[PDB]
Amino acid sequence: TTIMAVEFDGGVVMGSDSRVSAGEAVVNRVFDKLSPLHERIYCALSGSAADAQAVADMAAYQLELHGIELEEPPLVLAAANVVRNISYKYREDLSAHLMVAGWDQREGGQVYGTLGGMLTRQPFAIGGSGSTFIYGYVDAAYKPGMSPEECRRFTTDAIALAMSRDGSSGGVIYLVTITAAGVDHRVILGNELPKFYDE
Amino acid sequence: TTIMAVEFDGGVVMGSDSRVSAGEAVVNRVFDKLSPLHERIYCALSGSAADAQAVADMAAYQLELHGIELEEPPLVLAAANVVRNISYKYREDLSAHLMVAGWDQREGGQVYGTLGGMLTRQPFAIGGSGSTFIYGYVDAAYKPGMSPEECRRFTTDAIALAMSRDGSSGGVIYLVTITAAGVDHRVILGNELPKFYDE
Amino acid sequence: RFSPYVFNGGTILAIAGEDFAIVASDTRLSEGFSIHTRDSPKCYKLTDKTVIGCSGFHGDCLTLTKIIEARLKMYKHSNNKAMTTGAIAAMLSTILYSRRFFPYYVYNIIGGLDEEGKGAVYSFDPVGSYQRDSFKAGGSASAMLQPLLDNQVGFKNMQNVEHVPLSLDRAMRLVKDVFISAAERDVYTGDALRICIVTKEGIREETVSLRKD
Amino acid sequence: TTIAGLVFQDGVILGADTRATNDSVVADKSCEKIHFIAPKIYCCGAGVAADAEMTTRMVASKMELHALSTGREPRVATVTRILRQTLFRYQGHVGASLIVGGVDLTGPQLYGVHPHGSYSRLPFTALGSGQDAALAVLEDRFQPNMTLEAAQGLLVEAVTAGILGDLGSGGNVDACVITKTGAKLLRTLSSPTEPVKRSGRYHFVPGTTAVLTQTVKPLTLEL
Amino acid sequence: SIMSYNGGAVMAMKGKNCVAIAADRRFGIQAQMVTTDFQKIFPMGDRLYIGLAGLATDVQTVAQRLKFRLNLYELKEGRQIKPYTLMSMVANLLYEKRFGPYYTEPVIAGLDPKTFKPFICSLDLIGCPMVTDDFVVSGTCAEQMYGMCESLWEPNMDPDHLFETISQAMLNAVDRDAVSGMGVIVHIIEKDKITTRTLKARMD
Amino acid sequence: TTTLAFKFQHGVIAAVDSRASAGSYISALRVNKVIEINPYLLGTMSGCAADCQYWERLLAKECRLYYLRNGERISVSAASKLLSNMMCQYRGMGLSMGSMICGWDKKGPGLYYVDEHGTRLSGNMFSTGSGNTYAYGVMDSGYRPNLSPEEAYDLGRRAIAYATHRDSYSGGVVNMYHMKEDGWVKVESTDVSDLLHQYREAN
Amino acid sequence: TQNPMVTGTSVLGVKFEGGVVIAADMLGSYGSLARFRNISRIMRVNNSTMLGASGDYADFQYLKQVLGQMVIDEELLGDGHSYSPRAIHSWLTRAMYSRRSKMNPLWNTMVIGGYADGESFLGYVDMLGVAYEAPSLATGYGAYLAQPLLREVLEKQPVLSQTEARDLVERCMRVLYYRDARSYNRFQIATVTEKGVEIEGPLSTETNWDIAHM
Amino acid sequence: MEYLIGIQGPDYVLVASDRVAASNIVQMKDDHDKMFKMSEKILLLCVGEAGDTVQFAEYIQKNVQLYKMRNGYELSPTAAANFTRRNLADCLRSRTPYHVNLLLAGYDEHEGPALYYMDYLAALAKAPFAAHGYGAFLTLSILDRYYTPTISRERAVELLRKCLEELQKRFILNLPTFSVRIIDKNGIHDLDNISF
Amino acid sequence: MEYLIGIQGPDYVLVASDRVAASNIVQMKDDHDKMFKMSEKILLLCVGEAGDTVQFAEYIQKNVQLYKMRNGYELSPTAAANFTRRNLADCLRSRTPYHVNLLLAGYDEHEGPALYYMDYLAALAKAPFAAHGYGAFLTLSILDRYYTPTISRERAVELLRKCLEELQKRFILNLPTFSVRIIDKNGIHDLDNISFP
Amino acid sequence: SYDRAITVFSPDGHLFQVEYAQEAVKKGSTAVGVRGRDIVVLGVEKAKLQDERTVRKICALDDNVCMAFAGLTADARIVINRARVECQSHRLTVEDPVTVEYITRYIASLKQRYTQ
Ligand SMILES: *[B]([O])([O])[C]([C]C1=[C]OC2=[C][C]=[C][C]=C12)[N]C(=O)[C]1[C][C]2[C][C][C]1O2
Ligand SMILES: *[B]([O])([O])[C]([C]C1=[C]OC2=[C][C]=[C][C]=C12)[N]C(=O)[C]1[C][C]2[C][C][C]1O2
Ligand SMILES: *[B]([O])([O])[C]([C]C1=[C]OC2=[C][C]=[C][C]=C12)[N]C(=O)[C]1[C][C]2[C][C][C]1O2
Ligand code: NA
Ligand code: NA
Ligand code: NA
Ligand code: NA
Ligand code: NA
Ligand code: NA
Ligand code: NA
Repeated sequence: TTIMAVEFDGGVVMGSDSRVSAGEAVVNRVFDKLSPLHERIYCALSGSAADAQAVADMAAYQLELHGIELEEPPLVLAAANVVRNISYKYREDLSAHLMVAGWDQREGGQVYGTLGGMLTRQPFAIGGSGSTFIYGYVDAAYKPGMSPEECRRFTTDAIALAMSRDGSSGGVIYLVTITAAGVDHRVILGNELPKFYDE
Repeated sequence: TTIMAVEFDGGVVMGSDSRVSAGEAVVNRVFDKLSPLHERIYCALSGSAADAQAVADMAAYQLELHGIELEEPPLVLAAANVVRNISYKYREDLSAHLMVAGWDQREGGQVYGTLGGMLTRQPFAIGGSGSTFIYGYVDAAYKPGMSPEECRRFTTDAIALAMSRDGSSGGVIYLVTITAAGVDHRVILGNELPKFYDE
Repeated sequence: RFSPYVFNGGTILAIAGEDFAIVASDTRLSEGFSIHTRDSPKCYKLTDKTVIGCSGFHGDCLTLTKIIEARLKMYKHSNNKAMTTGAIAAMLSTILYSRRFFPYYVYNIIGGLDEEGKGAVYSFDPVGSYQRDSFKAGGSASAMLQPLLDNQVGFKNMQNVEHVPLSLDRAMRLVKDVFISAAERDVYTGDALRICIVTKEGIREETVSLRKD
Repeated sequence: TTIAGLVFQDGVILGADTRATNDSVVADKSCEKIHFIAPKIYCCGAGVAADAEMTTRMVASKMELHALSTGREPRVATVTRILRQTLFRYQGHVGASLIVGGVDLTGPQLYGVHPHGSYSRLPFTALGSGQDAALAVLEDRFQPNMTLEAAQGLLVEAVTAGILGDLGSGGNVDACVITKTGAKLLRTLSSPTEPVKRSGRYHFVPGTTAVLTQTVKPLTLEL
Repeated sequence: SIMSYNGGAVMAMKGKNCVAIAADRRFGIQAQMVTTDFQKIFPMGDRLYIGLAGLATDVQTVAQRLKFRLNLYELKEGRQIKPYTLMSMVANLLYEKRFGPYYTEPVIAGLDPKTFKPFICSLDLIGCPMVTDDFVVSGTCAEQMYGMCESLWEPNMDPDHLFETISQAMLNAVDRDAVSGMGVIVHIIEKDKITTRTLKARMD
Repeated sequence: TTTLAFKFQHGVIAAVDSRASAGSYISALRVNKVIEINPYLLGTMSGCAADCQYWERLLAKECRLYYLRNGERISVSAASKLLSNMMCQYRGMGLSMGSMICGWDKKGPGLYYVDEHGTRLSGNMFSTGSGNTYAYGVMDSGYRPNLSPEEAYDLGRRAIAYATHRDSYSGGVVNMYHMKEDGWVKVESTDVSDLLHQYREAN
Repeated sequence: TQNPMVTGTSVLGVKFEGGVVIAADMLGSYGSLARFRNISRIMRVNNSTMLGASGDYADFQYLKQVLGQMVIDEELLGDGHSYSPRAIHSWLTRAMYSRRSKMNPLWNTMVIGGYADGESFLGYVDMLGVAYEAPSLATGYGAYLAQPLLREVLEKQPVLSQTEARDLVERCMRVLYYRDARSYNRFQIATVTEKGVEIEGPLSTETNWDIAHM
Repeated sequence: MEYLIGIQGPDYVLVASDRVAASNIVQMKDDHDKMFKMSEKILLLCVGEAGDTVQFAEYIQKNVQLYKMRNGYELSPTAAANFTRRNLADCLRSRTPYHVNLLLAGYDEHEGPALYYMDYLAALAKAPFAAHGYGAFLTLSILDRYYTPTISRERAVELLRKCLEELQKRFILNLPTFSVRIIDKNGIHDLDNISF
Repeated sequence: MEYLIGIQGPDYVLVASDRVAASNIVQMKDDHDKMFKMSEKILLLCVGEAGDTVQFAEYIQKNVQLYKMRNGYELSPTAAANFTRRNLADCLRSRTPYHVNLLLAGYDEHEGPALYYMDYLAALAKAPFAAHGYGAFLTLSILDRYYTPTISRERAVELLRKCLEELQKRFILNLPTFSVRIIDKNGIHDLDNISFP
Repeated sequence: SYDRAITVFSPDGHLFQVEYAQEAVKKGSTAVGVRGRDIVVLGVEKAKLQDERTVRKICALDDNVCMAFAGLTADARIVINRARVECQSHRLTVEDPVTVEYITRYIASLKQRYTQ
């Protein structure tokens, strides 16, 4: 898996690969690892599929009732805390990392890491087995003040680069752009991927 | 460790970090991991320090006598097979990866990987614990036809990027440019390193 | 895997005289081959006529010490009197035995006066076995100090020697010598020697320097 | 053990503590950890005491044979090679951590040799259980081309930091100053812990030990 | 532990122009006492003795193999061995088995056959020598002996003063060790004579 | 440890050594390995010192409660049974406690062996501890049911002294008791090495 | 926590005339990966107390929530009483010991710095409940590198000024950056005085690499 | 699990050994002999692991017999005990260590009677009396109690019988019969077996 | 390591058990009894781990005695054997499993004599004859060879003696004395112990 | 769980529920007990169509103890079976059998508990 989230002025971009693998076996080659927690809040799933899906579902349920009682859409900080609390309370029994990103009327576009029950707000964040091979790339290619299109391009190049080096990442790239306007879901097919050195 | 070698028209560029560490302890912060095997043949050391130094010494001794019996400087392919044969014969008892690069009047500037006793010629190659974090970077930044100065710049940026992400790499960057003209040794100090995103 | 214990070192010693009791300890707190602090004495005043020496895993020393303090208060409120040295010793055995299957890693030596005003020493193992002694050494250097005490205080292995009782002056010099010898040979004993003297007048304290390496 | 080394203006200074511990019990308060290799080559030892003793003894012996045959003063790189290749063959089973310091026709050199056979040439180094205390003092105040007196001071401070901070280290600081005109062995250059005296009045009156058997064998017949 | 299988204690102590060497006399296998007169101190010259504690079989093998090399040495050299040379000879013997050692930790005590100056030393199981100017200890009660020795030892003791110090240091040390004891034997080595004494010791 | 007890014409003899060991280190040279529950009830102790002291003191508290509740002392069979049930309750927990409950009740002299497994045997001779085999050899060789009090005291003191000589985990003093119809009497607390020296001097 | 995840290295601390100073780098490592190079491992507890933590970051963030809420609770009473540095240190010992005793520790080693009633406070607590006071503290690998330098200066001059303590701490952070492979050249320095708790950062040490030519 | 006992008197050595050859829960032999004649005045009593005991005892026996053939005289009990210890100690750190516990009883023309105890590690001890096996835990204190250095052979057999009776009473293993032999200036003498 | 034996005849059940109570290498008791009276016409012979044997046997005994007190009649040997099996099987997968091997011998007015074998797993078998312990490996073939269903009590004791002699001859463990009892229409009868010099 | 206090004090200091339970005893069949020298006798007052055995008011608790009752017979059965279990539980915990006073003390404390 390679998951990635980038903050911009007015929203976030989230991306993931599509490979689900049981060892050397690709069980699902077109899995969308970007799940909605609320109207403008999404999470990026990595690690154990069963744990990631269980946490995402409980967080979506908790946030739905929270949103209704508060008479407003939940804050992205409330969503990130909801996820972080489940991941931290059950840290010895869960093996998933759910990156939480989205938009708010108070803080706007924000990206949060919950790795092992911690919580940190990042300009961008990468996760999954594939993130290992692109740490230097994201450090060399990240520039502050990127536009929504520049963030999508960055996420696509970084995820394509990891997909090519990582046996556990592959398939298509799923992109999601969350702004005040709504959410744009996009798919970059395995044939239309950006090309780099591959020898 | 982060070791790197790049072929260009007329020679090679080799680079390394300078950190020698026993777990969390930096035992030597200024170690030069680029060792001469011959006048225009060098190797880049990584893995077990005792094994890497032992192999390098036996290879230098074997190649010196080879060069004298042949009345010519050894081919970089002969140096590559000398290191490779040692690493392969003793693959269960050795734990080092010696990248071999240099210049020949026959094949010019060539880079060879000897990982676990295998032998492969590469346009560029990276090794060490730090190489993991820069696979995507070298795949995105490598361009065919780079000049000696462009290769040095690439090696420096890639090694600086790994040094910043890898606990087992750090210090200064050692560069070596091997051409028909001779060898140029160069040092980029820990204060004069190229800067990228580091938060 | 996680180990709930760690060895922090320290040596304790207690001597009971006709009308006194001494409880001494070094002040070093260690971990591995490093020193946490050079000012960690191991004597804890419980009542005006009872002090306790504690040595071993320091997390347990702190905890057990606070438990003893709370228990003395609980007893004073229920019985309208302070716990005697003997009563503290019997109670401490039960607190240690309450943890027989997750022991407190503490070597305890109690020193005070009994109800006849005579000196009393009570020594324990981590799980609660105890008895009253005339003298006792505990902690890292206990094996070094104890045979000297057996010889010089118990008069063992000596023929044709006057069995003269132990005076406070004589005991004080002997505690100082054994802790100087212990600091020379035990890496976990050093920095300073805290001596607590219990008498009818009360509790006096002395601090004497020990080797810093 | 805290062993340290330092390269200054006109040579090298090797430093060592004097404690030998047998598992948390101090066995020797005054042992020599600075070993002779050649007149201008010395070696600090740490690790398995017997391995450090026999490996230094072996290379000093090989270096005497080398110097006798060549007719020349021995090189510091030769002792590094011989040590390295012997230790490598034993795969770390010969637990000798050594600091080789010396002066040859190429000037002062300092090396760290590890039990597995790896080495490094350095301007300053520290080994033993107290190596990080010594290394902190060296990193904090080392400057190249120090005067003999400035380098000796830094070395005594580095070994002392280890003596006080490390439980496995203690006693006195021994040092060896190697220059182009030979080596000055400063046995007990400093004692961080001043004489710890006591009222050790422990005397037994003759007859307090009960004896069961007695046999006197004279030797005056041989004398 | 291998060293505690048989147990035992050995100690050497330096005096003014004399040396002392003492050992316990128990031979036991784990908790069972077998013998109360086991020899642990072996003469290597008129004024030179070796004390061996540890695994009983290796105490006997090391003493026998050392006697072999010593006899060949004094025959080739035509002289009595010096104390320091006997130490080096034991070091070489023990270090030859560096990777499969004898389980014994020797103690050497003597006077120079020419200079008469007292010598005391000890070696670990793999032959690392340690010379001291006061005392050396080896055994299952090394902590007990270190405490007794550190407290009782004085610089220039006369033969009788030394005899009482080493006796009380051994007696009181081995009486806090379950697997050492069954008696103590002491040798006082002077220029003119050797005094050997067995002490009235605890038998439990 | 070495503990022994035997019934004879004049009651029950009960003897113990006094050594405590922390591995090979002698942590205590003289511990009391006998609990006096009441004037007609004793308990010898071997195994884990803390287990012995706590459980035998818990049996003592229960015996005391029985006397307050019934105005009569507990029988040796009921007291040994109470301790045996305490051990059964903690089986598999790693307790280590061998004891002999020795007394005099309405059925005359009583002697029971109780284990940390819950073993409970009545009998007229037992020995527990690391030195028990050495005590059995001596005790069995010199035993007659018609031994005089002084002949019985010699057998008890000798079985324990001889066990302390061979067993490295036994030593110190012999604490011997004689359980008579009108209650126990502490016979002696004698240094075992002085007894062994005395035996040797008679050879 | 049975297995720590994102961890922080050494936390330093030294008492000076008029307060305490603590220092800690801003790194969260995931094994050898310098995964988060911009996280604060220092916390202002109240006006008198500050805390720095080595070990698992998620466990530190939890403690920071529990501690922060305790301070809010106390401030709601507004009764003239407030937790002293010594009481926070005491609470943290009980909290760590309690978690250790349940075989589920909070995987941290902490340094509590304080200033109350004219006295400087410096205390250590580890994941087992081992606690104590000292004139200087250094957790993790800093106990081997930084503590010998803090003690060397405190031997010569037991009472340092705020500037003397600050320069010494900055020299320790430089030695730690050079010798600890799990450190980063980005750190904070927090100071507690009569004025309160001030956290400064991000700071960097000027490195020198001239030995690369020796 | 097997039993050896020796009692050395002023001019003799009395030895006994059980007669059981067992396999698992079965006594396969009730009349088995554990003693080995080395010389006219030396017996080697051997116990331990199944193969080791006879292999080791027989090798020593044939080499002791070889000495007699090569020189015209036999090895003394001391020389035989030390030769046995040298072989056992040399095998200790080898591929083939023998798990044997033994007793060597002998009579020398100059030195008199001797009893040597040796364990499988090859520690060698001279003893006035000794025993091997679990039985020694029940019988060593009987010998401590009744043995005196001037014990007559008549008294030694009653002391031996006391030990063997203790095994019948307290030892959980059968062991009903025992081989009994005595050595003096006139060689090795077979006595009647002790039976229960 | 301990021995139990039962031989069921036409109108009786003969049972025997060793009398050793042992600890480590020592015979602590030579007169120990391993039989437990449940009813006037039922014996439970119990063997196994040190604590378990008496704890289990006594609990069953007191509950069998409770049945007699509550109803005025005793449980039949079958009902007692099945009640014993139910308790042992219920503890099998619990925190407290009892490591006991046992024999239940009884006489019922209607069903006649019965011998039940039960192992620590709680398998229950009705047998004409049975034995427990290592001794059963040496004595089961003696009973296979000489037992006939019409064996008289006089002949049964001779057969029992043949089995006990084999243990003296071939079993490595001491076991010198044996408790012997027989049950019939008149209850439990104590016979003389079998003893060997 | 039903946690109502059934037996409580009345203004005069009476426990009416216990006094009402004594009224039920007063209506039961006369039971007489006599303690002799070597014997103890129990006698109870007494339908032709009834099986006498199923309705006997003289029960055995253990081999050495027996009892008779007067009052509510279903209540008696509960007291009797608890006494019977207790006699065996006493033999199991302490070995020795129950005394007449021990089992009387047990029955009396059971009765008292049901009043508080
Ligand atoms: B990734 O870290 O390699 C990946 C994430 C993944 C794949 O499929 C899903 C479905 C729902 C949430 C996350 C997710 N993990 C895997 O493919 C693994 C294989 C299997 C065992 C752990 C996990 O599921
Ligand atoms: B690298 O992979 O982290 C590195 C290679 C290295 C460093 O220093 C030398 C010296 C000579 C050859 C290679 C080399 N490895 C190390 O630094 C480690 C330190 C020590 C323990 C493992 C290995 O050697
Ligand atoms: B014996 O079994 O070796 C002995 C019993 C013992 C020791 O101290 C007491 C005090 C009270 C009753 C019994 C008792 N045990 C020991 O020597 C050891 C000391 C302690 C730790 C293991 C065992 O108990
Ligand atoms: Na891929
Ligand atoms: Na780095
Ligand atoms: Na010290
Ligand atoms: Na030190
Ligand atoms: Na020694
Ligand atoms: Na002893
Ligand atoms: Na003993």
